[PDB]
Amino acid sequence: KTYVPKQVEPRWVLIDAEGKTLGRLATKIATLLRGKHRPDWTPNVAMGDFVVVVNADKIRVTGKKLEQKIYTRYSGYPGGLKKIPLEKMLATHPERVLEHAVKGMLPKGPLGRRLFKRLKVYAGPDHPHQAQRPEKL
Amino acid sequence: MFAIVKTGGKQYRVEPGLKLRVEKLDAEPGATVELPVLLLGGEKTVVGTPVVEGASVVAEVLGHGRGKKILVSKFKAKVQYRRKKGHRQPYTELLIKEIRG
Amino acid sequence: AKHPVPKKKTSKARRDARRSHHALTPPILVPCPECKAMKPPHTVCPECGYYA
Amino acid sequence: MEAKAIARYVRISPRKVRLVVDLIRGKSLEEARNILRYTNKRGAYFVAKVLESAAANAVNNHDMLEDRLYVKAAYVDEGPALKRVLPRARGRADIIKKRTSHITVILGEKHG
Amino acid sequence: PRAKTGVVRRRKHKKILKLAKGYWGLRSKSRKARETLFAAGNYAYAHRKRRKRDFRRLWIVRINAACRQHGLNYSTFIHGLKKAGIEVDRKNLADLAVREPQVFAELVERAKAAQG
RNA sequence: UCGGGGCUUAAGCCCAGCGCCGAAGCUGCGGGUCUGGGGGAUGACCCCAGGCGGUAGGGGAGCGUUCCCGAUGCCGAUGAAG
RNA sequence: GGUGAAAAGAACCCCGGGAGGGGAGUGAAAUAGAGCCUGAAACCGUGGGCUUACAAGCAGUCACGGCCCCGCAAGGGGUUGU
Ligand SMILES: [Mg+2]
Ligand SMILES: [Mg+2]
Ligand SMILES: [Mg+2]
Ligand SMILES: [Mg+2]
Ligand SMILES: [Mg+2]
Ligand SMILES: [Mg+2]
Ligand SMILES: [Mg+2]
Ligand SMILES: [Mg+2]
Ligand SMILES: [Mg+2]
Ligand SMILES: [Mg+2]
Ligand SMILES: [Mg+2]
Ligand SMILES: [Mg+2]
Ligand SMILES: [Mg+2]
Ligand SMILES: [Mg+2]
Ligand SMILES: [Mg+2]
Ligand SMILES: [Mg+2]
Ligand SMILES: [Mg+2]
Ligand SMILES: [Mg+2]
Ligand SMILES: [Mg+2]
Ligand SMILES: [Mg+2]
Ligand SMILES: [Mg+2]
Ligand SMILES: [Mg+2]
Ligand SMILES: [Mg+2]
Ligand SMILES: [Mg+2]
Ligand SMILES: [Mg+2]
Ligand SMILES: [Mg+2]
Ligand SMILES: [Mg+2]
Ligand SMILES: [Mg+2]
Repeated sequence: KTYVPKQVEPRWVLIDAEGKTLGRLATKIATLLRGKHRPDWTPNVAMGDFVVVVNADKIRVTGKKLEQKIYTRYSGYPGGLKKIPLEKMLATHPERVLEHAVKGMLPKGPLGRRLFKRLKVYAGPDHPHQAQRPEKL
Repeated sequence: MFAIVKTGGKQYRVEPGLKLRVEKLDAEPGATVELPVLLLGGEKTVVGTPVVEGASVVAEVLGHGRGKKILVSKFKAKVQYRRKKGHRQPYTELLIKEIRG
Repeated sequence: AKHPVPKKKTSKARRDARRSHHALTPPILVPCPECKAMKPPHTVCPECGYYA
Repeated sequence: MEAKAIARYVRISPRKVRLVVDLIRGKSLEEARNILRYTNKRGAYFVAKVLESAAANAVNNHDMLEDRLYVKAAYVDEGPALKRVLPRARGRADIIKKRTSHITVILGEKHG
Repeated sequence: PRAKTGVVRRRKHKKILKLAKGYWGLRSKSRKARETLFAAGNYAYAHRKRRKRDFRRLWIVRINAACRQHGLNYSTFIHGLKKAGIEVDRKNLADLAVREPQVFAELVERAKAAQG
């Protein structure tokens, strides 16, 4: 009968965003979020690392995105459309562009969201240093 | 010490002395089949070719038997078709004796 | 018997749930100066009477 | 040791007494009497009465000590309803279930 | 001779109410019961066929997640092993990886080598 | 809104290639049943091969309910039916 | 339509205006107590176990896990978090 993990301490990580293609970056951050580089993987469980990102504001993005790419945010009401172009995003709270794109590669359940909570993002660095932080790439 | 024997369609990690059930066998009520099928070991037996050559594992047919019945039942809608079936799968029981590859 | 009507029998659950705010709270009683008796505050209550 | 008392076939509706009974579940008898007393509901005058007798037997029947008995458990059960017709407008006629209860309290000596 | 229903149907009913035990609200009291059981049947038979692909999957992820530590694809790791001639890793038992990793790590160079 | 996230010497398009994933398909191991072949003089049971999605519908074998023969019997208060 | 073999139909005390109960008593049995044999289901309730207030649902199923329970264990039962 297949092995099954017991409780474990959560590994943390640190990433530098500068120069990273936003998506290509998200992908990994995602695959980390699910305990999915670990070989004792377990779906129903949430033993993902605790990815911490810094220098978000610097995220490279190809093509015309900045100008061209629009962020839809539907309020509840008549004409709650709300389109926000990629720049205005970074220009004001920019952590989002990254957040707003890991949430995206995370699966959908309560677990997915448990995970979105492990991920912690700042444009900085200067994240609350605490302990772990093993930088990556 | 580790050893991966392949009995009855499927393969199992196997220890010096442990009970394990497997796809039914033709063996006596209580005799000794050696699972001439073996792969790996507690210290890298390592099965270069499919099977490991000068190797094997002894086991005792503890006693055949059959399992908790399952209800395989089928139903297509709009169409008056229901089929209920009983199906307990048979399973012979093993005490692993000699790990001796 | 007419125009608007319940579309489905409400369930034991849904029913009992609506009922959740139904429970009553016990009276408010206080002992009187006079007897060891129990009164709703600011009342008078028989078998005890009152002064002034 | 328990002291049971049941008054059955009372002509109040279950859903409606249950409320009062709920008021005194697991309360000190001296406590209940006070609650049942100043509760605003036709419901009490029955649960009272049945509670009061619950005590009586507790005492003139099981030596149990008044000053130390409490409503261990109590409940009410639906007994058979009295169906009545009710001529209703435009000829159609309705039937009214005048429902009915079996109220039950049971006392216990507190502790030791 | 008249054969009234009698016991018969009561009994056939109970039979099912049993199976239907623990189902939500009304589905454990009737013939909503049956309707439910009906689907349950199909669901399991269908899920018993799934439970296969279910693990196949879980296993792979587990391996691929492993031999990526030794830097490579399940897609090639598995490849070597075919070349390697080793039927050994029935994906089930590449839960080596989890315990007794040595044998895996060994199994790695083994196909690495097998590669070229 | 391209299923979405997201993608730009790509995660797009064209050309060539090696891998792996991937169904209830095919294999492996076990088991049903039926049809055929064989053992067996035989019945018996055993082995080998193959068929076994299905509405209208045709065919087969069964299960249970009431009653009758079996009952001037048998079970039944040490407990019938339900 | 049906207490029980027999009315032996529950004296008497207790709470209550009564009803109805609690004791006492009869009976093999009184959840056989009087529209009383048996007493199923829907339906209402009381107590206990597991569970639930960031969560998306034909209500199940497959898996793992936690808790509770039966067994010395291997095991099983209940519940349901993902
Ligand atoms: Mg359908
Ligand atoms: Mg309820
Ligand atoms: Mg009117
Ligand atoms: Mg009229
Ligand atoms: Mg009929
Ligand atoms: Mg459940
Ligand atoms: Mg096949
Ligand atoms: Mg086969
Ligand atoms: Mg046979
Ligand atoms: Mg066949
Ligand atoms: Mg076919
Ligand atoms: Mg067919
Ligand atoms: Mg066909
Ligand atoms: Mg008859
Ligand atoms: Mg008995
Ligand atoms: Mg009389
Ligand atoms: Mg009496
Ligand atoms: Mg006297
Ligand atoms: Mg009067
Ligand atoms: Mg009378
Ligand atoms: Mg009897
Ligand atoms: Mg009884
Ligand atoms: Mg009466
Ligand atoms: Mg009556
Ligand atoms: Mg009943
Ligand atoms: Mg319990
Ligand atoms: Mg919660
Ligand atoms: Mg339990």
